[PDB]
Amino acid sequence: DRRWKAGLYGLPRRSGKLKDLSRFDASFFGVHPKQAHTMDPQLRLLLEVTYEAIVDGGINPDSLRGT
Amino acid sequence: DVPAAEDFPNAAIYNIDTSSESPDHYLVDHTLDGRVLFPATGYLSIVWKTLARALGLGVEQ
Repeated sequence: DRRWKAGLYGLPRRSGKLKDLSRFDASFFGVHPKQAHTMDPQLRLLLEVTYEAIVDGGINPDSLRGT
Repeated sequence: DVPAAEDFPNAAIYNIDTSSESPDHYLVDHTLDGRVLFPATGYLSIVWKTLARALGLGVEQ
């Protein structure tokens, strides 16, 4: 029941859910703490996921800057 | 129908309609003195449904 109580409104009791949504390395991405709380969890996770994707290819993201 | 300004954010309210198509059409049968009245047990059902919604269960549950 991480997102909402199971069986609510007759909904199915099973669904796939990320392990944690309340994590973000704001200081790295130049986001002030106040804006971090009001930021969409999707974007908070997607910034980190995109950075991981870029480096996963062996490409330092600085090389792509300005392109 | 188009949304209004009050549909968006900013207790339970029930509309009693005795019209034919309305689901509460049966209420027109409960007439005393020739003037229709909302049944004494009609309020009980409304409050029961409100409590059921507040808890998150159906009335039968």
